[PDB]
Formats: sequence, C-alpha cells, structure tokens
Amino acid sequence: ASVYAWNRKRISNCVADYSVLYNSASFSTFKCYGVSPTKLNDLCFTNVYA
Amino acid sequence: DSFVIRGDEVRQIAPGQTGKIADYNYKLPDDFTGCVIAWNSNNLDSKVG
Amino acid sequence: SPLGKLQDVVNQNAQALNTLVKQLSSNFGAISSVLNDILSRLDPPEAEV
Repeated sequence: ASVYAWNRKRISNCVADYSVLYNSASFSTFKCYGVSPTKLNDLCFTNVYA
Repeated sequence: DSFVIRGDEVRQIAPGQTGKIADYNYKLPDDFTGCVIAWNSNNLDSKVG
Repeated sequence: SPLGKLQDVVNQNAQALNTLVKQLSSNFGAISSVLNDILSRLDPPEAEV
C-alpha cells in the first residue's frame, strides 16, 4: 500500500518464527525498539500489528 | 585482523552487531577497544565469473 | 491514646519500609521496573543501559 493509506494487519492466535526472518537477512534495515531481534521467539505477545 | 567482506556486511563486523558474517565467521566482542578499518577493493578482488 | 508515642514509632518505621517496597515498582526511566522482563527482552548491552 501507499504510505498515506498504509495497510494494517492484525496477526494473532499463532506461532511466529521471528528468528527465520532475521536469519534470512534480505532486509537492509531491521531495527527493534524495546526488544532485540534475537530472543523474540522466547517472548509472547498479546497482539501483533503488521 | 585481515579479511575481505561484502560491502553490506561491513556494518555487521562491529561490536554488538548481529549478522550472518558476524555469527558464523568473525565475531567482535563488545568490551574490546580498537579501530575497525575498511576500504573498497572492487578493482583487484572482483573479477569476471 | 496513652501508647500513641510507641504507635507513632511503629507507624513511621512501617511507612518507611512500605515506601521502600513501593519504590521497586517505579519505572526509573527504564522500559520496565521488573529486572527479568528487561533481561528476557534485551541482549546484555541493551539490557545493561
């Protein structure tokens, strides 16, 4: 989507492999605030917004 | 410490930086005090094929 | 009413101890008052800050 009309997706009730995304390393920028890219798997999240 | 890396991986070779080249090849400890020096070597290193 | 001075000493000590216990909850600028939440969510340098 365009930046002004940015798309929001709620992702819930599932198991997410954040580590595989970080391992892929196809992304120029992977900045995490209040959290680290590693140890994301250990953490549980009430809801995820993409 | 002598090695050649891809220009994108230069950021990974730093203390407290996680990347594929940092994780499986060269790891820099956060504590050590040192100078990291990188310069472009496109002319000699790169070759056809 | 007679034992009020003794009660006042007990109340002052209890209030000071309660304040110390309550102080633990305070964020103190950090992401979370709990020490382990910080350890679980961040790597040691980031956690260290």
